[PDB]
Amino acid sequence: DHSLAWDVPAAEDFPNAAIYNIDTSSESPDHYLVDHTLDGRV
Amino acid sequence: PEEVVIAGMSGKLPESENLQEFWDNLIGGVDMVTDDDRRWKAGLYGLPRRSGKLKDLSRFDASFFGVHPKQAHTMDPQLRLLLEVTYEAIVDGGINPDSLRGTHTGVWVGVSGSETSEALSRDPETLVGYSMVGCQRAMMANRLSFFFDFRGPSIALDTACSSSLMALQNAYQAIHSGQCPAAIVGGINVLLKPNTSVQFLRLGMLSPEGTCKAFDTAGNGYCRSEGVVAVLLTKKSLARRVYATILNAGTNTDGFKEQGVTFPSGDIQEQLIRSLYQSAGVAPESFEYIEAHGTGTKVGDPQELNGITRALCATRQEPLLIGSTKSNMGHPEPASGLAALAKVLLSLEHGLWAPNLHFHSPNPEIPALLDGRLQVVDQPLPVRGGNVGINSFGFGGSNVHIILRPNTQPPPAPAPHATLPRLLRASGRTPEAVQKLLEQGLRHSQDLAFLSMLNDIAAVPATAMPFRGYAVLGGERGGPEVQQVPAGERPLWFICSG
Amino acid sequence: GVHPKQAHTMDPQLRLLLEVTYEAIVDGGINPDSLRGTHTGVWVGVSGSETSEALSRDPETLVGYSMVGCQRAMMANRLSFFFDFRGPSIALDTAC
Repeated sequence: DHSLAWDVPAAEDFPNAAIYNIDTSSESPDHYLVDHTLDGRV
Repeated sequence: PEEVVIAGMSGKLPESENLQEFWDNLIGGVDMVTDDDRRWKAGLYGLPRRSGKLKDLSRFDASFFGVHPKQAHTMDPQLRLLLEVTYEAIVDGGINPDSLRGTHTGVWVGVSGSETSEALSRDPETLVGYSMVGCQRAMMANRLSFFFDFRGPSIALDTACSSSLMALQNAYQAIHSGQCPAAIVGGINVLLKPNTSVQFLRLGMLSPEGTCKAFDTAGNGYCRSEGVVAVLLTKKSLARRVYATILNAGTNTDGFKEQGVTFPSGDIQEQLIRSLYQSAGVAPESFEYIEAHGTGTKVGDPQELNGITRALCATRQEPLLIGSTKSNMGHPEPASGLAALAKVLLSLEHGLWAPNLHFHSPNPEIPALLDGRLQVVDQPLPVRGGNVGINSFGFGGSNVHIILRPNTQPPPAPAPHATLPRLLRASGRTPEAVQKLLEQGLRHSQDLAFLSMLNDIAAVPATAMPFRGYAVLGGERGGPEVQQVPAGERPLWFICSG
Repeated sequence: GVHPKQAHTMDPQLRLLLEVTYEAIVDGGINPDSLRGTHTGVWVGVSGSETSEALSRDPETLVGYSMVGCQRAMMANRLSFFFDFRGPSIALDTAC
């Protein structure tokens, strides 16, 4: 008898607030921030 | 020591609810590894787009197994399907489960994943304690023992990629040593958490094309696949149906390996195979088919195949047929052994070998395939005879191997009493069950053994199965009859006419 | 012989168990090299793999080494591998 349907864990039930990494290294796209210096400080 | 025989088998493998559909897919050359996105969005995290999956995981008859709705919703799908599969396995052997009640039957279950437990144990504020008794790994066997009332061992092994065959080996040893009269060996695997697939992909054990190409030049890896199987091992006296006889079972670990822990070895596997076939007293020339692991890995396949060549192909003239059930359905990690066992037993019963798939050109690093000593069964080949061997090897180095002697029992010679009409009685949870049982009885009305086994598994109380039916087979007339059984024992009276 | 990257991605149970197994062999007065290549078996009783849950919680950052170090079946397979045991390697999970 299979009239009823029971719970089955879903894909979103398991582990997988934007976070931005600011890096001035010459190899990074954000290298242009080095040129924004004020009072001898970036 | 007495004999150990396999009495019943049931399972829910990919794209197959029962084993009949599994065989129809195996012999029909239909790829059971679909590419839909039932489990999760296809291609998520770069995972392969193809995997083996079951048709439904939301079905479970709670009432028959005495599970309340709250408990059922928190029970692992593996356990829910395994209960039904175990019950089907017991009946498949023509054994009424009531007889096994109170005995020393032992349940050995091979499990490698417990993904459901994590899902249900993620919200401490609103989590129920029932999940511990429904999702805990040990409960995968203890629950079966509790329901079926087995007083024997209840273990949940964990060796990877070989757990089910290790459980079968342990059950064989338990029965062979006189500790248990029968055993229930099961293997369960369900794909629910994509992160495990990501782990396997990172290790490099998954094939980008998602196709396990066993023994093939372009063998990249293997595709994950889920499935549930269960086998009823029993001694000779109890068994009513005998698929095969376990001539010998063994196990051993690779040990130290310079390459690494996950690098398969061939010398150890050769030693295991040779030790088994020497202790059992079975010559290598008696083998006819070996069910290789056949995961399609560029390293494991040469090791396994050359080990087999050294162990068995030393001094035999005719070629040895080798096939892998993982090119047809995938690779249920903990249930690999039992899936191959089911395929072998079905092939033996139907008198034909299930063809492999995705085999075009042999691996150039395997001399036997080119030489012709080893022959991959890529076409339906009728069985000539001999013994069989199943080997499952995990990635931690746990090796197992079995030797099976098939059943050569021919149909009985016709007898005068066979023409008398015979009565078939069935019971079921719903009218459709009784209908199917009666239709099956009518289909094979001339097979006495099938009718006897059906009649021996129909004495289930009315509380558990409130529907019953009968069909006088072979008579001058009379179709099936079905009706619900009123509850409560009913007295039986006699009246002798004058 | 566990490299630093894999040591971080290994269950604490496995590491403590390796140490304790070596200590147990020596306490018996038997050199571990005497049992290498023999049929010594490893049985372990485990009822938890929380390290795997902790390590597989980031699909974009997890390393494959966690499976080979935190998998339940490796709690015995690792011991057999290091000590070179050719016998059974099982991970029983009957509770308590």
